[PDB]
Amino acid sequence: PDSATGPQAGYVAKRSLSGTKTDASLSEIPQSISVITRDQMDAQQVQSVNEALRYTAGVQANTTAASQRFDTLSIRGFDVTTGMLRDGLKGNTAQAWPKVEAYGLERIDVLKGPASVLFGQNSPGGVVNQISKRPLDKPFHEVQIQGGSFDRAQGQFDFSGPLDDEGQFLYRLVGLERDSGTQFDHIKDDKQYFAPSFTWKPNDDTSLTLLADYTQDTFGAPRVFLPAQGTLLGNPNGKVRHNVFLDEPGLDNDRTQYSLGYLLEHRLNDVWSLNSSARYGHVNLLTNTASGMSLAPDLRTLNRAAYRFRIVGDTYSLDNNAQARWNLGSTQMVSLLGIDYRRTREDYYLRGGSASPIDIYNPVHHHHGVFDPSTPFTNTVQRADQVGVYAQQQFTFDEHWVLTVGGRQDRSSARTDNRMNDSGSKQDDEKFTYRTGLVYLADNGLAPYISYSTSFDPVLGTNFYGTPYKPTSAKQSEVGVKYQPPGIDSYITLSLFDLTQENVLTTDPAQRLNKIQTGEINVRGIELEGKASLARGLDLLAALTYNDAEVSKSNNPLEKGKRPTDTPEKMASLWADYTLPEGPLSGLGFGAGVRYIGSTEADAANTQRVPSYTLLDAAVHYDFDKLIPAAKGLRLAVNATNLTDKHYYEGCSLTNCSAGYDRSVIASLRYRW
Repeated sequence: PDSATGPQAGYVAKRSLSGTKTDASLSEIPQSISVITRDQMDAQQVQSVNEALRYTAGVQANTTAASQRFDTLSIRGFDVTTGMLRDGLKGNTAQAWPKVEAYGLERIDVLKGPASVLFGQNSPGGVVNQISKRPLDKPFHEVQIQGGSFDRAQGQFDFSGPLDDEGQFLYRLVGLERDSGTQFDHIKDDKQYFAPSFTWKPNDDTSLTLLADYTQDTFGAPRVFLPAQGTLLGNPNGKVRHNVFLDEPGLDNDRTQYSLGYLLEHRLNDVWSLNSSARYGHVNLLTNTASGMSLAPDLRTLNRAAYRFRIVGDTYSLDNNAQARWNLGSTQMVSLLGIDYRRTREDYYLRGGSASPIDIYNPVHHHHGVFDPSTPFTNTVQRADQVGVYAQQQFTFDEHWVLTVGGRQDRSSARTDNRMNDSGSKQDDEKFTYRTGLVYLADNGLAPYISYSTSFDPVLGTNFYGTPYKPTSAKQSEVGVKYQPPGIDSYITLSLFDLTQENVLTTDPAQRLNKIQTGEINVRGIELEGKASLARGLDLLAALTYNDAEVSKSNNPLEKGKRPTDTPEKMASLWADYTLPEGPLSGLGFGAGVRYIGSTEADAANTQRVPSYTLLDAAVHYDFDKLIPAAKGLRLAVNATNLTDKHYYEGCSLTNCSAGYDRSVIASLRYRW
């Protein structure tokens, strides 16, 4: 076997624990599941989780250029920031979200559709499962340095191997530091990251891995205001520089985070296995901003305001399970029972004040100008206790049919108290979730599945007549066929699905200051997606996505509601990398990819379209080895995003647009021994 976790060459992963909480071939999994191999992440020099999801079907990379604080992305229509996982553990509070330095990962698993079945509360979208780099059993050493666009300068390392002669002791030090500017003025893109790790494996029964890390980054403010009137729409004052800086320079916009955790598997015999994961995770986010409120009557002056807010959150996440592999018939059984705590605390506060308005065309900033961010606003400490019990059984009937069944009970509780006025408030929810799925594994490699699963996310806080909101729910059907070609290293997935979210907060007609749970979002789509690492070291990928989205202000099947904002009908993408294997220029390589994103709708009402766009990507790269043999192990790699520098809008409201990624270059020198 290949590992469901450990490293691998090629673009084509063959198995994952993400879809099933057990070691499973991709065809065995009754959902639709994607694995982004490390290698691919490198042949594209990707630099952030969100950026590496750009070539995945039914997944869309909504984090904007100007504000890079989070890996904000969307699976099958829904934002999945409550769907993020590191090593199968959530590490996120209501407001405290974490950002994982993509260098630190060994692969990304993406499970499309509702998965509360295994992971508890979650967005309808799916789970992004960020699998950490873990201590390797044979030495491996990598240093690389890079430069590139916007005065970029970055250094990093990755060291592994045994400490002893058995491989009873294994380490891994990983580190990266970066000083970069970004296509905009006075916006930095800085990181520092270090992650020690350690695997003690006495024998083959017990295997315990230790996982620490500290990540300190800087980025720009959030809610970058660029007006529509001037970009997408007309403005009588003329077009606006798509990349204008309209906040104030030199304000604190950063965050520390760190975590320590362990992963322990342990065999008991031939049938029983116990499993435990848990991690402490801190996140200390700070933002100072002078963000744009609105454009004054003259369509030229931006009124603004001062804000400071520190969000601090601490996570204790813990997941224990036990697994059994027997046979009653000549029919292989796989059983699974588990428990799943989380406890969180989040320490919030917001402070407001005034901000000199600034001009859209002639921006001007200066200090000794007004910025006073001290009026208390909100101020919180919010504790949660989450617990799930889950189980699931898989049946493999005489080596061909995989039937998969499972469910989860969940308790979610959330004690929020106002330091502003010395009141407490408490919310308490429960839901059963579940999944049914059948797969037939044909001999010719084809493998059709059907399945149904549910999902739920709480809605925190109290409505208007002072009653707590209800959790949102999601149900999904999927037919789909996955494929393994005769004997080539390749994987194609075709999936068709209908996915629906219920109790979506709509604005109440009776009381214009109230939200009622009347709303449906419905999304039916197709996702064709394939990867191959071919015969002679050419790699490949394609991902197509058609999505029918329909917002339903309230259940009425003679409606025909509208598309939601910023959601594409089509998104396709392609990529090939290629290293020359012999002959004169042995070691020289090229890489190209085309990414496509379709029209969106600006306004809830669907009267205003936001331009489609296609972007090209490129790479040359050279391994010295043949040329200077004494420099064996060295690598020059140059990569371009948006090669042709199309200046596009990421998304538009009717108020404002988002500046798309202008052409960016990363060049690097990498050395290995």
